[PDB]
Amino acid sequence: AAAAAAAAAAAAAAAAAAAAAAAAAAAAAAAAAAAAAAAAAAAAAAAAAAAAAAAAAAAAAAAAAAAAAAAAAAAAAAAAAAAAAAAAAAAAAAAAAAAAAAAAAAAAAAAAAAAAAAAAAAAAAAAAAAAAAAAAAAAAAAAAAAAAAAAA
Repeated sequence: AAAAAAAAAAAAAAAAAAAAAAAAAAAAAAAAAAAAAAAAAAAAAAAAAAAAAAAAAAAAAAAAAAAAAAAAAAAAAAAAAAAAAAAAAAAAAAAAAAAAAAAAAAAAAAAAAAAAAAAAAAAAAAAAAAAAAAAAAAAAAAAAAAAAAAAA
């Protein structure tokens, strides 16, 4: 077994009607790739930042990273410059109510925040294709990146 997953004390909901989600892997290519030995740890977390890093139109852009330590592959969310941009790591993991549904939170400007959840599931020595998604309470930056991550 490898490392962390859904964690601790938060706030919840159970429903369908919601915002959309700007979504990363649109059609039939999802990221487990096993040769470089990282699947939903590194790039998934990483590139997700970019969306936020795009989210606020770049002003304070200095990128801090944070969090892993080198024994296998992981990295972390650390904020943009001088924003509230502190991004993925959160205590609150606002979790959809009925049980197995838990979506962690990529936080936002000095504000409320968005959330990013695995669409299928798989874990450590792991199985499914994962394709990732980020729930949508946020805005868009300048249409370009909105068109690389695919909306929905």
